[PDB]
Amino acid sequence: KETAAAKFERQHMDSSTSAASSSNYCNQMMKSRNLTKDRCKPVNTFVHESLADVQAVCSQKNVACKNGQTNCYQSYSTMSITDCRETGSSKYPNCAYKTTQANKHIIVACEGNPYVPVHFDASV
Repeated sequence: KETAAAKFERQHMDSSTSAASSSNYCNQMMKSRNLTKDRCKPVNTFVHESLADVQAVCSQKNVACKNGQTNCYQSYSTMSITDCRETGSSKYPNCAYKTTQANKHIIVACEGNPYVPVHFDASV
């Protein structure tokens, strides 16, 4: 029922803040966006740019995806992101995350008609 595009929006878009809210940000967002349901998702990135800006990346620099597919695109501009990485002390269901804020180029996989982000591949 949830499209691939909607799932990318749920897992990776947070336009509501310019940067990471706090040291707390990942613990809160990873649960609220339902990334801690069946396991602790080990690593996840949120993008603090408009949806339009992130969708636009599908028309930007074509690059190889990490899995070898060709449908990945790197932003020409840096973007505000937050990396969430599970701690070594993290035990499901109390999933614990290190929140790291950065400004980096993002790489997304795009699919569909219309052609939209469906997977967050990397930042660089």
